Amino acid sequence: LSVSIPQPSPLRVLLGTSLTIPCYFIDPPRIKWSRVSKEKEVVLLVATEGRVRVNSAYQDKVSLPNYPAIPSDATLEVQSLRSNDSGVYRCEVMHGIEDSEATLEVVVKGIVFHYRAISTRYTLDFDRAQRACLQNSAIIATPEQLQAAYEDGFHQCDAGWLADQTVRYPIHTPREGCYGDKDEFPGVRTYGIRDTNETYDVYCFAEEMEGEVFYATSPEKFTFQEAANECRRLGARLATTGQLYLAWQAGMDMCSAGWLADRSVRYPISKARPNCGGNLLGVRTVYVHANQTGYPDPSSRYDAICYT
Ligand SMILES: *[C@@H]1O[C@H](CO)[C@@H](O)[C@H](O)[C@H]1NC(C)=O
Ligand SMILES: *[C@@H]1O[C@H](CO)[C@@H](O)[C@H](O)[C@H]1NC(C)=O
Ligand SMILES: *[C@@H]1O[C@H](CO)[C@@H](O)[C@H](O)[C@H]1NC(C)=O
Repeated sequence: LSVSIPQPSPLRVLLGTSLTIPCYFIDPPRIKWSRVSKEKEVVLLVATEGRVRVNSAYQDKVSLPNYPAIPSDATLEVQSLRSNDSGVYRCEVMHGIEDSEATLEVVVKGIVFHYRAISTRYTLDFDRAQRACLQNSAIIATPEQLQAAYEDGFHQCDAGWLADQTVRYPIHTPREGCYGDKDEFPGVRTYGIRDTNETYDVYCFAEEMEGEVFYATSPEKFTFQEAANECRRLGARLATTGQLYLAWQAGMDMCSAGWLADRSVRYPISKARPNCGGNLLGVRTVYVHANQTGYPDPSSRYDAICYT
């Protein structure tokens, strides 16, 4: 029997959107969809004789849309794409003693990050929240993107605007003053549709980044103006928050503090990368505190985080 996935290998899809992997087989039967992510492989579903049995974790998430209406079409559909769903998907068709397989890499692009232009909380109406997202090399995040970010581990007890004019915030362990509409249950708390002129923070979605982000330093660091002038001296400019988080997502160790474009300094952190300046290999991390952001005096001395 023959199996084919007619799609170029680096299949790129956005965060929170859907995914369709075409898989067609010829049998001169049982279908299995699995996914290898780094070192872990997860069986997504197994179909046979018209019935599909789906992984419990991927319930209402993966499906075979054209099966069994077209019994020779093992096309897979994956909904609500979190950045975890990246990896190499395997479509394997087996009959009796024969079996064939095909693979396809999926790269879920984009990252959802918080923005608050100054240390003052909740200062952006809907329009100016969108403007802040635009000025930080991003768009205003859709609620699906924020849901995927929460499913990936994002948590911040700060209400922020979204694309659908709603104001939400994700939380895994409910805290005092952070329960919202989910009681003491985890989830993405929402305030519903709000008036276009209510002030909150913003949740932005940074999709892609064509240039590169790097640290420009000096023996005495830089004041903010010196950092901007150092970036401009190298034919570059101070990286925005979206560019910073896109570089940090791509694997660049941006944990060290440095001047960003908006006179702010962020310390990106996660459960996988909780340390800075090194790593503690004999220790695993379960919980990690929310991302920290300082709005230092313009005279403070840091590295420059330039983008080119
Ligand atoms: C920090 O922000 C990044 C990007 O917004 C996110 O992926 C990460 O989960 C955040 N960390 C925490 C602990 O919320
Ligand atoms: C990613 O997905 C795998 C398989 O579903 C799961 O075991 C793992 O905990 C997830 N990790 C993150 C960081 O989302
Ligand atoms: C916002 O707009 C509404 C209706 O357009 C108006 O009544 C209200 O005064 C405005 N400001 C605030 C803070 O709600």
